[PDB]
Amino acid sequence: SGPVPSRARVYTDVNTHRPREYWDYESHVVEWGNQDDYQLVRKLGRGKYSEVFEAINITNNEKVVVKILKPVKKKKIKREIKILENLRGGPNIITLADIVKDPVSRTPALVFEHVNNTDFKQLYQTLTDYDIRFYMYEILKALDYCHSMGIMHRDVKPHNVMIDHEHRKLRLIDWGLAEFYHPGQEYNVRVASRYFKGPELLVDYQMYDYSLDMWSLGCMLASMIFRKEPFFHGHDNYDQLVRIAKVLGTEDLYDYIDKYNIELDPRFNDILGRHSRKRWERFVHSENQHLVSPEALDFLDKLLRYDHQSRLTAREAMEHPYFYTVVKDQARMG
Ligand SMILES: COc1cc(/C=N/n2c(SC)nnc2-c2ccccc2)c(Br)cc1O
Ligand code: NA
Repeated sequence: SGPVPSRARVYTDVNTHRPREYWDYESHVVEWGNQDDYQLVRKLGRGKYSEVFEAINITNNEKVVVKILKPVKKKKIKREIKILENLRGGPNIITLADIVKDPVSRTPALVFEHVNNTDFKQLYQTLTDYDIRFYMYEILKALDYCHSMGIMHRDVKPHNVMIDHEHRKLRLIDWGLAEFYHPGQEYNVRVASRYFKGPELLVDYQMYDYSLDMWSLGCMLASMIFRKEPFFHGHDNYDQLVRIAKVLGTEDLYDYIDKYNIELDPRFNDILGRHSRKRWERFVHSENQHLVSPEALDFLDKLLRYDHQSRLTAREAMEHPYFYTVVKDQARMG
């Protein structure tokens, strides 16, 4: 009475059909650049796994971003490097420019192209309906590409989407939680930011796939169009699913649990309670209505589904009428 298995609807066997060297990152041998090409300029941020700096390549005066890794097992480092190398050149995928050994920490430092990212407060006060559709389409191009390349991102969230708005430029960053998809594999559910975790994670269903990313993207869409970031604000992982259930309802949650024969802690049912499915229109107000259309709500509804198998793929999402004006704009002679 374990759960029912699951496999991706699309891109199921991408890695099955590639040479072992493509996905066997433990066998990757790093070739190191020269740290002395780069001078750190300003610390940007501190995380659990890395410290991030703006830097200059002193041989050409170009800005770059350096992520100095905290000490961790080679295998994790090799996984992120391999993924970044595999995906390099893909649409809106951050470009890994170099890999060096930091001369102070003696840990690897990943050197990326620089994105002049627009501060949050400004984007929040100025993004139009069209801007949201455009950037959503550009994220989807990155996700379709990485999924088609056999990789799940597993940390889609606003902080990992860099936007240089004056150049209409976006990059999906932080590939440190990314992993190769292999059908039938049980993955670690301790991925993604609390607020962007899919229901599969929250009920400990380990045989997930690319569709996790599409849940996370739907949480981003709702936060953007309804002007509430994060949209589903739980105080821990259990309460995260409660906050989802208060919107999607408990009927469809229990139908999902039943479909996959998922067992919940009796206390979990308790806090989940019983909730009607709410209309998306309930979240529309005078301060966000300019960003909301029936197309946006129809699209959001097809991303934010309990059942991972029933979510749109990235390519299906790109064909949604919500993006018709973006597709037109981009159909250019050049
Ligand atoms: C953490 O993984 C990554 C971070 C960044 C940059 N991050 N970042 C920037 S890029 C110009 N600007 N602010 C931050 C930032 C990072 C961590 C905490 C706070 C801010 C890049 Br290019 C690639 C990564 O794989
Ligand atoms: Na240096």
